[PDB]
Amino acid sequence: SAYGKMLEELLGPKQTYESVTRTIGDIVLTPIRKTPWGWPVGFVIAALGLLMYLFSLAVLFTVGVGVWGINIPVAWGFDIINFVWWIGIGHAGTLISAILLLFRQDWRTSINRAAEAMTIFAVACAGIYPLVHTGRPWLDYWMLPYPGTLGMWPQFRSALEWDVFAISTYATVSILFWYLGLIPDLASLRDRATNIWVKRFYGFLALGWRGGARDWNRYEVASLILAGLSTPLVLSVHSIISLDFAISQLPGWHVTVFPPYFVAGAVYCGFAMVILLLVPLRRWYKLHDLITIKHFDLMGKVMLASGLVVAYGYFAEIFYAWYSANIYEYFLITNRTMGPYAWSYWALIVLNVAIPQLLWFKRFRVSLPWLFFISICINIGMWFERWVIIVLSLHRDFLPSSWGYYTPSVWDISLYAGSFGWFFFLFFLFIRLLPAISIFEVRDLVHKTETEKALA
Amino acid sequence: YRGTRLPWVIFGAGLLGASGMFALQTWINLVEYPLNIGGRPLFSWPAFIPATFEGMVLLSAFAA
Amino acid sequence: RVGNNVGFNAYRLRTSATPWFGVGLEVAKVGENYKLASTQGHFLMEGRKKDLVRYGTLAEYVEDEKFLQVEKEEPISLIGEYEYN
Repeated sequence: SAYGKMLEELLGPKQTYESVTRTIGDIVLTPIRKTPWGWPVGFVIAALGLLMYLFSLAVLFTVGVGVWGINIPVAWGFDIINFVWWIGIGHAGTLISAILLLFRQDWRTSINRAAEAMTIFAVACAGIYPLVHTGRPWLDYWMLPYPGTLGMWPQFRSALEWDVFAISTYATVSILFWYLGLIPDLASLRDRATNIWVKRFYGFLALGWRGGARDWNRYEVASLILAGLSTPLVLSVHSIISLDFAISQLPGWHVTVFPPYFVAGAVYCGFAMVILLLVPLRRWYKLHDLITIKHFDLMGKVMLASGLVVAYGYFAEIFYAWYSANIYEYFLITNRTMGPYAWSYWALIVLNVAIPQLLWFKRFRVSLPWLFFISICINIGMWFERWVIIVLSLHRDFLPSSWGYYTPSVWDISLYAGSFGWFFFLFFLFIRLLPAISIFEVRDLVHKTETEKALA
Repeated sequence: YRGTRLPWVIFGAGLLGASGMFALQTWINLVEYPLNIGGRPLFSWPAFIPATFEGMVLLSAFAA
Repeated sequence: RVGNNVGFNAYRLRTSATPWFGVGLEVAKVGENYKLASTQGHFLMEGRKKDLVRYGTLAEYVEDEKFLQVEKEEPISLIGEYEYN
């Protein structure tokens, strides 16, 4: 069958419902003092990143927001380049979780929990940055519409107030669509426990689920609606993290194709992180029969299909910067190609629209040592896109007497390099305590391969 | 089971988040504390839509 | 605590016979990459004339009064306007 030969590319060898539940219920329920190595040495490397995170924040609150190196021309720096980068990472974690669930696609099934959880920890690492880039961070509750004894409310015309409304909707429905997905899954880890103090842990995280058609029908009509509510959300969230440049009148910022080209770069940099995280989750956790290489052949095609929309984005915003007869957008082209930060835009054309244009060929998509180098050049490269958008439009602007430079200090590096600690502190807590693959959905994928072989 | 009435609970709370956040920023900018901020009009019907949409997604998923 | 060791003392070069200018100087560069905290960024009008300092002469002003003005059409604003009375 033409449909059966699609579903057999996702699993591979002989697999039943128990052999699928066993190989995901052995990543979890393998007890401590029996837990395999790699996870101890990574959870204490992430602790040194978290103690670089919590020290750079304890510095930041005490001495101030001006240990970063942000100038007065360029007053948004690594606090915002890494914030749009981290928000950009978790967005393709919900293209995998929500947008592909609209398309009834079955190759999103095993990539689900390693993208639902990867969204959340790229938002908990992100969402600290709108709370700590403010100079007075103890008043970020003033960006909330609450009644007080002041008659003051937030503005609701600024696109940083909508960043409050986008992320505090994005952070809460990421942890409500990943926890709803874990309601029928932690009921399976509960029944495979045979240890009552880890059975009560997964017997209370899963609320008491039982299966049941009156609960399974209510689950998926609350899942695809949630997958239909998280799909205009993430096309809006990283559009709302895109409006807080495009609302501003700056020459490199006030372009109107920022809302679809940022979210294209979010499902470009984000698929690069799912590829950068799942290639070391097959070689280290033996998931060669669930994360089979057709999942990377399709994650590479969607990363390619998203990397052309930002290849379109770099050429449109360099066309309409010339097509506008402004001297300020004529200068924008001659400040990304020339000028002091021309190396950033040429390490952007190389790392985004030259090196991952090998994604057309299957030779650099099925080969994981080539898909890893391509995706590692997107995380470095899409950081440089958000550097070119933010810094190169800020550090040289309308008036020549306000031209700055923004060379970052150590506390801009230590907060960003410390932010990967808080990602992998929680990711390695997710791998150990929770399943990395949604067991009940891949049980349906095993059931879907059997029900199409029985149609012969 | 004949389906569930649950999607109408999601829509009933989505129409309460869309019309509840659009009427929140309108009551703020017109009735409660109207501010000449940027020369922009009091009933800015743009710039209320990216904040009444995320309140529509939020209260729908809180009912989902 | 403000003026201690901020620059070089130029009074160690006055000679009381040439106290303002003299021609016997030797430069002889002995350093590289001083701090020099400047506060302008670019001292060069980058074609942003008509927006920073519209400069003319009096020879062309006595023939045309509004020669540095641009008699342009009224701009369009979608935000309306407010009444300052």
